[PDB]
Amino acid sequence: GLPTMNTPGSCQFLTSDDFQSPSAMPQYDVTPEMRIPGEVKNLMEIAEVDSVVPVQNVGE
Amino acid sequence: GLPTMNTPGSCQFLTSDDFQSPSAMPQYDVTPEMRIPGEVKNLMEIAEVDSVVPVQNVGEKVNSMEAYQIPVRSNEGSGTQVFGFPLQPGYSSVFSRTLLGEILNYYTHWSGSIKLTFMFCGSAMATGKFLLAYSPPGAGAPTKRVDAMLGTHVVWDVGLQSSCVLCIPWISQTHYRYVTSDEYTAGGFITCWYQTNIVVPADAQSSCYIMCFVSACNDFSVRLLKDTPFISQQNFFQ
Amino acid sequence: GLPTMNTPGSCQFLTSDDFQSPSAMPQYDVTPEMRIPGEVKNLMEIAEVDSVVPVQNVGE
Amino acid sequence: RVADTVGTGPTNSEAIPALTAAETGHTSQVVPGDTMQTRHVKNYHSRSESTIENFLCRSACVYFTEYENSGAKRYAEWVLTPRQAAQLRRKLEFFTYVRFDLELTFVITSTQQPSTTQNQDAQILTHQIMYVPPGGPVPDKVDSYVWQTSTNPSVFWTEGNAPPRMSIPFLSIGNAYSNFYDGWSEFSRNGVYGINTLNNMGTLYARHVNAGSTGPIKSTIRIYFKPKHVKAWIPRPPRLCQYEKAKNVNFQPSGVTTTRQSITTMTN
Amino acid sequence: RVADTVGTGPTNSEAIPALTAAETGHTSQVVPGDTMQTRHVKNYHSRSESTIENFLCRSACVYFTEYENSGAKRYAEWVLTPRQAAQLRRKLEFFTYVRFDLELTFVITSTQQPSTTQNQDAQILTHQIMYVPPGGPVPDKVDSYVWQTSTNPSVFWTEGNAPPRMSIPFLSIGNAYSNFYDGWSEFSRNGVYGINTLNNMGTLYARHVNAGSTGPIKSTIRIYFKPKHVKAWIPRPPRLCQYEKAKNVNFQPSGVTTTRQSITTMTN
Amino acid sequence: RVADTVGTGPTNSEAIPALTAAETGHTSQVVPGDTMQTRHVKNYHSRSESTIENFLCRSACVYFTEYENSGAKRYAEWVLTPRQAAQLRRKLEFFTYVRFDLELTFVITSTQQPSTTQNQDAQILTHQIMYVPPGGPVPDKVDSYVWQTSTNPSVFWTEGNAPPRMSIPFLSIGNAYSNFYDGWSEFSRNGVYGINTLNNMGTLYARHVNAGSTGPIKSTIRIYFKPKHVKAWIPRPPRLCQYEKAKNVNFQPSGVTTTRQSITTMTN
Amino acid sequence: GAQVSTQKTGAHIHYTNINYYKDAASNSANRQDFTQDPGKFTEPVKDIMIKSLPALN
Amino acid sequence: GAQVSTQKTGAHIHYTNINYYKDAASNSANRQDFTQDPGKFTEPVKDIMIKSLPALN
Amino acid sequence: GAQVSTQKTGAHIHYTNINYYKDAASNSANRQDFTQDPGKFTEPVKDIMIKSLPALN
Amino acid sequence: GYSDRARSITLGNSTITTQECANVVVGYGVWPDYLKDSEATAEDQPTQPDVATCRFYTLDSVQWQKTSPGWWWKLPDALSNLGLFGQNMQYHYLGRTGYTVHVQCNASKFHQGCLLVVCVPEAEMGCATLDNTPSSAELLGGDSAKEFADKPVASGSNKLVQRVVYNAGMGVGVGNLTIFPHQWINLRTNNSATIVMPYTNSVPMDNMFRHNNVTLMVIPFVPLDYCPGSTTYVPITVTIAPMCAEYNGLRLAGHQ
Amino acid sequence: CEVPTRLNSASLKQPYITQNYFPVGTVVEYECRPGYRREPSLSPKLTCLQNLKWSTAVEFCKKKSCPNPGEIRNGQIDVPGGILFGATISFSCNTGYKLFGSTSSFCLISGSSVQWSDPLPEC
Ligand SMILES: CCCCCCCCCCCCCCCC(=O)O
Ligand SMILES: CCCCCCCCCCCCCCCC(=O)O
Ligand SMILES: CCCCCCCCCCCCCCCC(=O)O
Repeated sequence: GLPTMNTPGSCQFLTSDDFQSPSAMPQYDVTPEMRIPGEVKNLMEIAEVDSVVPVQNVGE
Repeated sequence: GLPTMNTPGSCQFLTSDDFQSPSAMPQYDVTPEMRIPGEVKNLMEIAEVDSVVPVQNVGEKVNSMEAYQIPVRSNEGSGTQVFGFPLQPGYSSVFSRTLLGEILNYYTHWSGSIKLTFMFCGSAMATGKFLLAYSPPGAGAPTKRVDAMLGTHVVWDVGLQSSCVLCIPWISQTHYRYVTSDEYTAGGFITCWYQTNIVVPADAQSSCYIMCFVSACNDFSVRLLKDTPFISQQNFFQ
Repeated sequence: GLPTMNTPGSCQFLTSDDFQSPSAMPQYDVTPEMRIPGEVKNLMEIAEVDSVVPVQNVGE
Repeated sequence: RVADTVGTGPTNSEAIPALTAAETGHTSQVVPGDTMQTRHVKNYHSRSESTIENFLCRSACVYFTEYENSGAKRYAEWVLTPRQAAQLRRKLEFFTYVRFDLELTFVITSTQQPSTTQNQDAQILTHQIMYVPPGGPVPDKVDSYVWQTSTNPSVFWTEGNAPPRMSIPFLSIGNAYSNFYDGWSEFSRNGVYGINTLNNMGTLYARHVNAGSTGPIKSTIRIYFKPKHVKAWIPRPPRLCQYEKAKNVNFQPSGVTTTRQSITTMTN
Repeated sequence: RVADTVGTGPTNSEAIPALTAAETGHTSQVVPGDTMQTRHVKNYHSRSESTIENFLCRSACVYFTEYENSGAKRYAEWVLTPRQAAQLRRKLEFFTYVRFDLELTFVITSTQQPSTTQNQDAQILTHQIMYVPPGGPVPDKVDSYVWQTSTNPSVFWTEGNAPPRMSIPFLSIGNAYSNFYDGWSEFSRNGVYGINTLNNMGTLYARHVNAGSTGPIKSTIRIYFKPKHVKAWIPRPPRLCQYEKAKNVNFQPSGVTTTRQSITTMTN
Repeated sequence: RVADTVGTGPTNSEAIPALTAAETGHTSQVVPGDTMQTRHVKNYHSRSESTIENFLCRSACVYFTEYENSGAKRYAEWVLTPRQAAQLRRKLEFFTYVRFDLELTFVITSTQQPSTTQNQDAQILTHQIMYVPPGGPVPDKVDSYVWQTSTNPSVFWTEGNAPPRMSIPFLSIGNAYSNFYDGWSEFSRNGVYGINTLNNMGTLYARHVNAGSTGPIKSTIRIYFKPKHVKAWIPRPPRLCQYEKAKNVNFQPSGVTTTRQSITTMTN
Repeated sequence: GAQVSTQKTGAHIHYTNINYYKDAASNSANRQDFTQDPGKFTEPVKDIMIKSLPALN
Repeated sequence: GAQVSTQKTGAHIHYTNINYYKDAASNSANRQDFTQDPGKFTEPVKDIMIKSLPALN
Repeated sequence: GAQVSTQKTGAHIHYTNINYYKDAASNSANRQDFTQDPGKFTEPVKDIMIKSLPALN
Repeated sequence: GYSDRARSITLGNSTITTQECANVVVGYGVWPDYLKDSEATAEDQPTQPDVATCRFYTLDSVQWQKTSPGWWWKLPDALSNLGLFGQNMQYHYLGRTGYTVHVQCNASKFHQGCLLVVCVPEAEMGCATLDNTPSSAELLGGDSAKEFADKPVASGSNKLVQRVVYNAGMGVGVGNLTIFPHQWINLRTNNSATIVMPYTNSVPMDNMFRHNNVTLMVIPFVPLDYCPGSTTYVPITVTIAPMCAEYNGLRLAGHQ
Repeated sequence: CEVPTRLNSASLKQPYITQNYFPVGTVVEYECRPGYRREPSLSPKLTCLQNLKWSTAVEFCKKKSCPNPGEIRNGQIDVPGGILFGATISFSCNTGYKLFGSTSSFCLISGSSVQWSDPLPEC
């Protein structure tokens, strides 16, 4: 027994956390990745493309 | 006290985990291992051995040895059909009970090539010629020899060798196919046709039988583990 | 807080386990060991000595 | 880190950075210094909260179902899908193909249903959650033989502890998960049309391992998805309408935006 | 990793890879390239979920029994066997001889039995599970002297925590466990025939250490086996029939497979 | 590791390994090869589960007592001894003098005693266990001043957690613990005869720190001993009779063994 | 086999990480992959279009 | 005495492990033993049968 | 100051141990002391008795 | 310059010439050998007759009719009363022996059929009645063959053995029996089958009388057929040769 | 032994349903319920074991198949759940053709076999 001490925040679920968890399917062989065109590594790449602006949003 | 913090997933039992636990019998002297013949280090080694295929599972023939015999004969025609079944190694009634199908029914996905070996068990005086064909999906099963000719076929000549091997290759659009029935992961159709005829001499039986053996090639693989749908139980066996 | 995760088998008592525990009498001076004749380091040493066999265990 | 501004001065040249041609379908790469005089600014701003992984890596409730310890409804069953809810579905349909590992969390909460039974005294409830891949023997009852979970993964959770959680691999026969599918399941162009063709992820079951008390208790299980290690391709425009069915992309037509008083009005 | 395909072209030779002789009892080692033209494919597929250890290393419920805190049934007793259930038994009888360590888990759940007793107020229940090897003094009652567990291994578990679990060694006088035995226990060829000859693994007992409440509570214990470090020899065909008795291999005769409309029918 | 057998052949010599003289009180060191022809066998068998430490290092219940939260019996008191139970006592009396550290565990379980009191609602019970060495002020009541434990070691345990456990040193004025004593306490050869002369290990007390509820609850404490780092000397024959009193070695005379039909009968 | 990396700090510090599971589909999500390439979607024209130059010539 | 090994990763990363118990029948199950040998069951004939050659000659 | 020792394995692997308390009467029990000496109890005669020789001469 | 169709096997004072046979099958890739001094347990010196016990023994023939289901032989109990092999097996307590099985069946170019010869280790057999196990007088008969059945044996109050050929008496598919060392006799190709089997057990030695290591089963998958005018009596003969047999534990004769 | 196990495809024969007493070693027999064909491989018999429990029961009958719905003219048929006993196929017409008749067709049991009671609409 290595003496420890739980700290406030123990046994809680935070939707935005980052921990390792035990796999439910051990040693699963994942199907490899083919090169698919148009990889997105950032949302800002999308925000920099042109988009038509509805200026005349007046009535119908 | 070294300050720690429990994380979600603490104090839970997962049937598929991997941790160390305290022994209930410490320093137990385990009896040594003698060399026993036939060690198995992988399930796929078993799935690669031949297994007789019950093609004629029609009616009462399953309560016999007749489910295993493919009944060819001598007829006044050319181009008729012997048998036919779909490429589902673990779902179709023809394949769901061989060694390969029995191993498959424990796994969600499969991939690789199939071997189908046909052995002629007629007389040594009977001679024949057959067309064994595989047709991938997209059009229905062929209804005539000419339609089947257009797929992947082999012409089997019954000579001194008694066996021929039709190798069904991997022509999937994905990498893996579902063992269970699924239209999206379609496999194809396997058929046999009389290339010529079974010519016998006089005083020799004209009705003969073929036998089919199913094996996996060296590029076969299976994926997610699942429970078999075959075994069942209502109370604890005592 | 170092994030940990309890595993099945936590907070249990097994009569045949091996862990370290906190002493109730810290720094107790244990009386030394004199040489006493007949130390036994194994039960099999006892099982190898002769013992009279009651063969005629018949009746009274 | 975002690009720093470059100081510029006046200009009387033939270079025309402003005038371009949008027909070429090319976005202009103009900076503010081309059209005005600027100063040198060093920007330390970073695009770190804009990575696709960070954007999609947050737990979200995808479904919740209820079961009891008495009566007809003794266990709960859900076919796994990420299209039951609106929020994560819309976040995920920014892209055509995605590929991620999964982190699964469950939040189970019991509640004493009202009853005339007296001398009630409950014990600690224990729940079992089981996963059946396609082709498994689905439970037909609560005291069935399939809850032995010989090969099917299962978790046992006693009430009053940190919520259960496991990690799921890609688990797809395809090289990437598809959020959209333009086609049918049969080669004859009939049957199931759409993304329902590719959804074969299995089924989930939940039950009480014991009854606990002599009084009825209803337990609710909530399922939380978290995508980890995400790879995305082919970005698509966001849903303008409101989702109707998870199985189909059927929608009710809606205006392009909201309206304002006049084309020269600065108030919505 | 599975073998990669080798590209092949046309052929007009005397080599006959297709024609063979099945009588020799030898499986053909033919690849698809022998009978057709192929391309070069590099396969990254792995046979990692096919290892015998991975296949058998999953917890499975082998038995469950119930005891009470009042009345005649105050403790529970089970002679250890892996043949009571169907799933792990069929998974284990793919081989003749196996050899593995064991991981044992228990899931204990109490339940308030209905009673007319009033002012019920329970305290935390504590359970004891004890293992008696062959030749031990078996408990004849709940308040017996043998629950002292001087040398017999025992565990004490209070309700409301992670389930108890210990590790078991091979514990076999034979060099390997036998799933099948063709012979009798007496040299005169009579008596116990079959695998019951070699099952002498001991007995398991479970009880409440306290009564807890003045109202009856029934506790159920479920036992989960997990084989670790498995070595298997002599593979055997899978059970076609349905198991009847754990002690004997007696079976009801069944068809070889299911039937279909015709030998040329592509629908089951 | 046990000695391996040595292969032997036939013999026609004057060496007489079989014939010996038992009068010398010397055990023969003969192997099977002296009296027959043998083969060479390599033995990997080990005598690792035969070490005295491993044999004695297992927890065993030595005593259990009960106290209440109302009435006259509000606390429990035990003078420490390992002779109250049979199993560990017989295991320990294989030797004359032993010397070990101790590992002490307690298992405390409450139980609601039946009462006519209504509206019962209990809170978490907390227990205190205290150790008083010889010469300490023994508690005369439950709300005494000695439960302050200024120097006496004490433990506080709340119900619903892992059982309490501490480590005890040799704590003996003698160089080794004695299991047997042939003599009296007074030099005049009268008074206490036997092993009770050397038992001065102190006293143990247990109580509820709070009452918890308005309804009576009876708590039972069980004490488990585990010898660690054991050194043993002078082996002695095992008890043929059944223990009667912990204080004295008084016994009822019993037969040397069990009887059989005849001196030539192979059935008990 | 511990990995020491840099934390997220403001402009104008290291952390330690160990993997406990043998699956690689169970490790913490990677929150530090700041890499951008808008050439695929923006400016996708076959012929390079220099900014100062007339788009149509 | 820690052991660093490789995790299970896709094609086309290390973990650390320490043993805490003294029995070796209490360690984690070995999930990485990818070794195959079908010669014992398939192709068990005493005389080698080359593929391209006639089985009976 | 960790101690690496060998586990209990079958015939025909290491563990790590650290002590956290300062008493030495609180450490794990020693389960590995395989040492035997039956000379004290068996064969206790003052004069050595060779096996093949006659006990009384 | 020879043909791989002919083959001769010499053991002790016996010799078997096949003339027309398929390649010999060797167990699990292992050839039978003696017990090693690092795997032994019994301390007394073993006996090795070598030539007296390791020779070809020819059991009594059976007849292959058109409707024959199949036959089975428990291998240790078939040679129990034959020659010096049976004698040493009775006196000794422990024995350990490998086998060579040579099944022979010949016919003309106008006869057709197919038999499966399978050596099944630990072939435990079920019972017609679920409550009780099958008797020895039912499971094994030496000096003769035991026959399978084509129809399920009636259940009731008996100690019979379920003999359905498809269930193989072991609740398994007869087609899946090709997991054990197996050879096929095709009347148009073969005339004999040869299988060499090593010693398989969870223990270094065992009592042959109370335990059967392997059971040899011959089953006609494709039936026998011919046209009227040709030979109607076609027998099947089985030859067994104990290999590297040794015994430990010499005592009184008999297995009582 | 208690009342024999209930199945979703088979029901006890006439002597067994009336019987309320089952000693050890008793065999009861099942029969296909309406709309279910019998699988030849499985035998519909259950014995009473010594522990007063029946032997493992597996479904002894399988659902029947209604005939092929055919091909409608100038329209399509969904066939969503397959063509087994208790199915429901839907009918539709192309742009410009009006459906006259029934909209669906359940597979029901008509006499000794299963038939589609609804007729085909014309459009
Ligand atoms: C108690 C253990 C339960 C384990 C349950 C595992 C369920 C796995 C679910 C995988 C969901 C995959 C979602 C893919 C979405 C998509 O197609 O884009
Ligand atoms: C509270 C501690 C309890 C400890 C109980 C230990 C029980 C050990 C059981 C061993 C089961 C071995 C199964 C062997 C199966 C086989 O013969 O193939
Ligand atoms: C809450 C802390 C309580 C601590 C109690 C400590 C009690 C120590 C008991 C020592 C027992 C020694 C037994 C010696 C037996 C012998 O004489 O052989």
